[PDB]
Amino acid sequence: LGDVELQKELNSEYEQLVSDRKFLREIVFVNGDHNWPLPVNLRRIIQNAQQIFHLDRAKASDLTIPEIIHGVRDLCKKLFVLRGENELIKEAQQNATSLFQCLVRARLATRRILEEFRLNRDAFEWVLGTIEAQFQRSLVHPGEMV
Amino acid sequence: EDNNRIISRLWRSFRTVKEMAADRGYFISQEEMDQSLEEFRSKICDSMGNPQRKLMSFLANPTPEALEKYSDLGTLWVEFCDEPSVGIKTMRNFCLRIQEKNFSTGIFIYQNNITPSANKMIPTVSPAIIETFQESDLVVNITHHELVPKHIRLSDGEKSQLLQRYKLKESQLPRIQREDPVARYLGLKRGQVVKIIRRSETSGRYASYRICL
Amino acid sequence: ELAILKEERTTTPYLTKYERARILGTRALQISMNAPVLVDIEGETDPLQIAMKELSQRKIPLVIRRYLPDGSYEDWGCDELIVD
Amino acid sequence: LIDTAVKTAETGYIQRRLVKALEDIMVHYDGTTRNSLGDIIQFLYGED
Amino acid sequence: TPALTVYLDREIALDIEKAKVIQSSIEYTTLKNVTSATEIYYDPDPTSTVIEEDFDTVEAYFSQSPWLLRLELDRARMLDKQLTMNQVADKISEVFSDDLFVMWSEDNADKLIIRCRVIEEDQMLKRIEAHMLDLIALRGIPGISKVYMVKHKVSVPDESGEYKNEELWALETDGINLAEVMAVPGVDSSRTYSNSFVEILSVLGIEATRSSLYKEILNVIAFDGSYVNYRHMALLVDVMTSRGYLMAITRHGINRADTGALMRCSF
Repeated sequence: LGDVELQKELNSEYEQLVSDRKFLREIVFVNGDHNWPLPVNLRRIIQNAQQIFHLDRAKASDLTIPEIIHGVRDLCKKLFVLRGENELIKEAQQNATSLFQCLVRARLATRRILEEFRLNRDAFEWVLGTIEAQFQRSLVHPGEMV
Repeated sequence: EDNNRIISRLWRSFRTVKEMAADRGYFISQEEMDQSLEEFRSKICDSMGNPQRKLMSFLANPTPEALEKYSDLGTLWVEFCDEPSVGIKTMRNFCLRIQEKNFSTGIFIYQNNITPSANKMIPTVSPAIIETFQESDLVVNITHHELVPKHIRLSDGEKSQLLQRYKLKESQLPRIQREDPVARYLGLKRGQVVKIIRRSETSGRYASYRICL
Repeated sequence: ELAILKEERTTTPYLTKYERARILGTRALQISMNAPVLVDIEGETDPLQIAMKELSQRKIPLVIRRYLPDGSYEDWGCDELIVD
Repeated sequence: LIDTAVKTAETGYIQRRLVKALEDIMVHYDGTTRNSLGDIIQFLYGED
Repeated sequence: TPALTVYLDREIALDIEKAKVIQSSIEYTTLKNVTSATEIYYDPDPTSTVIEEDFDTVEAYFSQSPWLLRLELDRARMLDKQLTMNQVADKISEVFSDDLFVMWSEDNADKLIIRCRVIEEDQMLKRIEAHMLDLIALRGIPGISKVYMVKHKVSVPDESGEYKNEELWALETDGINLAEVMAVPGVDSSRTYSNSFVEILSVLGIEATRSSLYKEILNVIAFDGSYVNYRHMALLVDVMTSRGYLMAITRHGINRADTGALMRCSF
């Protein structure tokens, strides 16, 4: 409580979420439909993490706030569809995963990670690794006669 | 009465032409773009209410940003033709006017039709470029439609960078015909590429490229 | 000329299902024609099984030549591509 | 019975023309979707 | 079944009376649509008439060829369509200038009558009568034979931000003329849609055709409850639009490609 420096991150988090909601509601999904086909189902991944590490408990969590905000933001740069450093590729890579990044950020929000899913340090790092691994596995394979 | 619908459609066509000029990179003053219909009737109609097309012509220059991006952008001359049927007589004075005042591009709005004989006088006036539009087709600015995403012409440097990234010959990109409504609106010439950023229900945002024949 | 240098390789670092199937079959075929096998063979003596065992230990001595649309290509060894 | 017997050949012809239109379209290693001429049909398959 | 979906501006869409005004201006009405009967008399005296029925009509009104063209308008269809004798005669004036004297009876009369005279011609009047019924346009947009008043349930966010339903009036037509209907005041010119994508290509360009093509295919598949993932229908419409024009999936489209002869001859 009172920490203005930690409040600057959480403000930037909420500002990011406001951009997404405004972008998606006014440009992408005008009619308000919010259920859509998307890759790697985060709801199932989280409830598996709750089982492996027995994430019942009121045992206060040792998972600090800067680990959450920086963890999620760093994840969205490792969802490689196209590799290469060319400026056009990075724009294309960012465009390809725009909708999916919004989906992740909408779930791995600070309050939900701590109040609802109740992840600890061991489980949260595992969740990030699994999302990263399963997204790669969901890319179409070159050679596919689509 | 019926005179009001003539003025109204013509006034709407005028706002569309200004929008067209703005999107191509030319500078249009923020007072002329927002000019209301009432001010327009006062300046253009006679005492009998009939409009004088020759008072509507105007000249525009590129913005500094557009000149930075496209170094081939010169002066644009927009003209509304007072003669409903454009014959051999009208076209000669128009081509002469463009050359004498050395405009880079001229936009020719006609009223009813253009005879096929007069249509051959259009590519004989190069390196100046003449484009024609029927007044009906400009009453609505089609780029404001939901189904038409924003087209942005790529510069020559951006185009070359694009072809190398995909290791493409020019003839391998998807195409858009020259007489397509959005290509004509931008005054696209052969070899130029538009970039098209488009809504997508699976990824949110997607950039499509097309090259103009 | 056409070959792309190792530091500038851009295609995906995961073995695709199509590359996997071709590698297993080709290596299986070579073993049935009595090519030297690079792993210990215990109880599993089928040609396909031995080839699948070599794959799991990253010991298949083959290189994928992945052709790109313009005709250029990146050579990737099966020793360095990550298999799920 | 007439409908099932008649319209089965209508849709059978539909599927034949669709396959020949699309048979040569392949995903390449740069992510583009191209036909046998190397024409780009989509810059990225399915836009995702 | 060519059809337009004509969304209206918001202020008009929630007021049924204003929407009806838009309806009558779009709908095509010819002279033939409102005419019940035509007649050809021999009326030799230009200042009088042998017809006892039009006696009091023409005698009080007045205070060239002997052949008279007398056409009768149906009161019911004229009343429903909201057309006056004056405005019907106005449209006739512009196209028939000084070759025809037009005289109309009053709306209070028992029969609604319009008299015409020219100022060998027995057949010329039959040819002119054919020419009249086939070309005189009283109002409206050509090609729009019927206009339906359709209610749309569109989901729009509240001021509170919660998604709520909202009923709005729109129009749908039989027949198409996308360019002309877009320009009509009252019509939301940024959203009008047509189920003929051939016409869309001429009016809106190739990228709009892509979305319209997808919408029409999806509607067909989704109708019997089926669902096909987006990427498959998306793939088909990109093939159909890559050349910049619509390539049909027939021999006339497919085999006009620069593909090899062995491949093309197998179809």
